[PDB]
Order: sequence, then C-alpha cells, then structure tokens
Amino acid sequence: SLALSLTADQMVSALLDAEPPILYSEYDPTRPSEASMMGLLTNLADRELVHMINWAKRVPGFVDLTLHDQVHLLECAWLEILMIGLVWRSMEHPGKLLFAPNLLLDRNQGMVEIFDMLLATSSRFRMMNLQGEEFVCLKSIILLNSGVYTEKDHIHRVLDKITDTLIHLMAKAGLTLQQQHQRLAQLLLILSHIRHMSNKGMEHLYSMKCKNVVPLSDLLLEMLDAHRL
Amino acid sequence: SLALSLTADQMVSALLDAEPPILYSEYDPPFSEASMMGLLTNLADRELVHMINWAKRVPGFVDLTLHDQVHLLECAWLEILMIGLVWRSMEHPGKLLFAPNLLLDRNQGKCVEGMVEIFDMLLATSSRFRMMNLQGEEFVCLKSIILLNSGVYTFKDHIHRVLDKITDTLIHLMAKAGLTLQQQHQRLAQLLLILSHIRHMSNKGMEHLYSMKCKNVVPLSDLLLEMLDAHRLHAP
Amino acid sequence: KILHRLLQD
Amino acid sequence: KILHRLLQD
Ligand SMILES: Oc1ccc(C(=Nc2ccccc2Cl)c2ccc(O)cc2)cc1
Ligand SMILES: Oc1ccc(C(=Nc2ccccc2Cl)c2ccc(O)cc2)cc1
Repeated sequence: SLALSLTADQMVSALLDAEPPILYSEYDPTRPSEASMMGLLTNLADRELVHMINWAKRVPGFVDLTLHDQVHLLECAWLEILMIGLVWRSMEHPGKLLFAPNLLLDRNQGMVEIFDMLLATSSRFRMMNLQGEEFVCLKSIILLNSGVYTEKDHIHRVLDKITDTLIHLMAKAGLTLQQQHQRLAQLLLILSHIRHMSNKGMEHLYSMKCKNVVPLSDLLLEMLDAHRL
Repeated sequence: SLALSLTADQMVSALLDAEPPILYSEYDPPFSEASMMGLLTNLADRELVHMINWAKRVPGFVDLTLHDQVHLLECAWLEILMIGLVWRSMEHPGKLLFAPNLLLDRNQGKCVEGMVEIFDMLLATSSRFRMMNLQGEEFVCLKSIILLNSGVYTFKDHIHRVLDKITDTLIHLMAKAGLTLQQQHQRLAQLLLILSHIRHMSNKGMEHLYSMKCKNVVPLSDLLLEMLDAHRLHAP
Repeated sequence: KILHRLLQD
Repeated sequence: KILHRLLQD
C-alpha cells in the first residue's frame, strides 16, 4: 500500500492537492421557487459527483480497494461528502449556505429542517475555527468510514493514519494533549450529524423522485437507488 | 453544574451505577412478522421508562431545561436502545440478544420486510465491538455521548463541556489499560466513528417503525408513538 | 407529552 | 452502472 507510508505532513499535501474545484450554478438572479432551486442543486450535485469520484481516487488508500468496494463507499458517502463540502464553503457566511459562489441562500428562500441542520453544522465549524487541513481529513474519513460496515482491515489502517494526522495537526497549533483529545472527539462527533443530514436528505430526494417534478439526473438516480436496495 | 467537578474515576462510577437493568421478553416460545414486532415493541416500550431514569442520572443531564432534556431523548432514544442491544449481543456472535430469553438471528427477522437489512447492520456493529474488545466502562461513556450529542445541533456550551468531560474520561480509561498515546487517540477515534453507524441504523430503524405505524398491524404504545412522532419522518 | 411526566417524576 | 464505469476509466 502507498497510503500507510505517508508522513502526516505528506498526507495533508496529498489531500490538499486532491481537493475538487468549486462548481457554479446556473442560477439567474433575474428569475426568482422550491422546484427551481432543487433543479439547480440537482444539476450542481450531478456535476460535482464527477469531480468527487475523481477526487476519491486521489484519497490515499482508496485506489487500493476492489472496484466493488470503491463503488460501495461512494454510494454510501456521496451526499455526506457533498454536504460537508457545502458547510465548509459556507462557514464564513453566517446564516447562509453557499451551494455555489453564485448561489448563496438563507433559510427563508422538511426542506427547512435540512437547511437549518446544514446551517447549524456550518455554524459549529465556525465556532471551532475548523482548518482546511482538518477539513480535508474529515471528508476523507467519511468516504472510508460511512460504508465500511454495510480489505476491511486495510481500511482501518488508513483511518488510523488519518487520525494520526489530525492529532499531528492539533499538536502543531499549540494544543495541549487534553485539548487535542477533545477537539478530535468534537470533530468526529459532528460526523454523526453529517450522517443524519445525509439520511434525511436521501429520504427527501427519494420522495422528490416519486413526485416526478424535479427530474434527477441519471447518476443521481443510480446513487439514490443504491440507498433503497 | 456538578458534572464538571467529577474526576474521571468518579464519572465512570456514576455511569456504571446509572445503568438500566436488562429486561426480559414474554415467556413461552417460530416467529411471524407481527408476533416478533409485538415482542420488540413491548420490550422497547418498557425499556424506555428505564432509559429516562438512566438519562436523569447522566451527570449534567438534569442541569438542562425540561424541554432540552425532552429534545435529546426524542432524538436519541433508538440510538440508545440499539447501542444497548449490540453491547448485549457482543458475547453472542451471530445473534441479537434483545432480551435474555429473546435471542434472535438473521433468518428470523427475514420474515419481516426490510428487517434483515437492520439486523445485519446491528450484527456488524456487534462484531466490531467484539473485535475492538469494547469495555463496559467505555460502553457507558459512548451511550452517554449519544444522549448528549445526537440532538445538540438541532437546538449548548454546558452540553459541549459535558461532552468534553466524557472524552477525558474515555481517554482516562485507555491510559489505564496501558495504551500508548498513539493507541489512545486511535481507539478514541475508532470508538466515535461507530457512533456515525449507530446513527445510520437509528434512522433506518425509525423509517421502518413508521412503515409499521402506517400498517396499523402492530399497535404502538402512546409513548413510543410520541417518541416516533418527534422525528416526523415518512420520507423526511 | 408522556415524556414530560416521566422526566419530572 | 454509471459510477462503475466512471471509477474504472
Ligand atoms: O438532487 C439534489 C442533490 C443534492 C442536493 C444537495 N442538498 C440537498 C439534498 C437534499 C435535500 C436538501 C439539500 Cl439542501 C446538495 C447539492 C450540492 C451540494 O454541493 C450540496 C448539497 C440537492 C438536490
Ligand atoms: O417498536 C419497536 C421499537 C424498537 C425496536 C428495536 N429495534 C428495531 C427498531 C426498528 C427496526 C428494527 C429493529 Cl430491530 C429495538 C427494541 C429494543 C431494543 O432493546 C433494541 C432495539 C423494535 C420495535
């Protein structure tokens, strides 16, 4: 494996290097809906999915897994990863969600529930002063962790390396050992909520599908079908 | 608030002592969908009464407004039942020990639609606990974290301070078992990541319990119904 | 809510 | 399966 070999400071490089780009929406401000909005987010997520899949290949250890397991991990984690990316984007926009640079929304424009949860996560990141370096670690942890219970050993080793890396980072920022433990736990506990938001989100999308009003792209339908069968 | 003045040895003891008892199912012995879901629903209902008592005894929980206490239990109750279940099931690889006289396997919950998915997830969590050699001391810390954490972002400093205290305590238990520093934060992380899976199982379970309520073939209790209604669900 | 009762008790 | 392809390339 190539992943079990990295310095902590190396791991960060690779994860930072691997970051996907921030895509734009087709939002035209001259037009003011929940169907239009969801049409845009769906289009956006569909294009992001392509960059995420090619990002996943760049996560240390990921490429080492069998194609069936790679597929399973992404099927499982894709909305979690879209969502943590979103809340990170949105950190420095109190009260708003930066879906794209040209699409920055507040809770005012079920659906509200998810928004409020995304907003509270973004908010939590902000009060924690989350670092880009801590963030890319978390996002990688989600990709590897969320589908691991649903080869498995190699996965646990990379997770452990990413833990090592998170701690390496916090030691750098001057934190006492007690403070590193707590921050580490604090970050990983947010992933519980990110899982929650993803679940609620997936259910919302499943019912959008049935209503057949906001069409889902072909990949989004396949990834969504993964979560029901 | 008293919770923050506890040592971590004092924390372990309050938690080990707050532990709810292990309830039995109805006696008398094959299962059908509805007799099975009856047994579990009855058991869950009786377990909830003890859970509330246990929650009132998790340090720092009573320091919360009545409303916030309510919010946390409503969000976390199935997570808490489920982690209890996989903890009991640890010594029974392959089976789910819902109650000492109610020890079920995969083939059994297959006679309910969508149940074997959840059975398999719960069993997988149980394996991982067993492979990690999860300790009772660690277990009660985890269960308390679920209670305080799962609902906190849908409301906090106090709670987060209590969450911190439990992290200290977890770590304290690890330093005792002779774990190196690296081993400590690797096992801390390993434990906490399984909380993400427990959350996933709860949400899957919650939708399933909502199917049931729409079927009206297994009657839910007034209380269970209120716990369930607080997730609103359906397809949320 | 039953929950309220059980908690105050 | 689309994800399958894409991963493959
Ligand atoms: O078809 C889709 C797919 C994804 C989204 C999405 N977020 C949501 C998903 C479900 C419910 C609510 C939101 Cl905001 C989302 C999209 C892109 C992101 O970068 C983040 C989230 C919305 C509609
Ligand atoms: O009405 C109910 C309430 C709770 C349960 C329950 N587990 C499940 C819940 C939903 C789906 C599947 C299971 Cl196994 C469960 C009950 C008690 C426990 O100790 C653990 C789990 C089942 C039916």
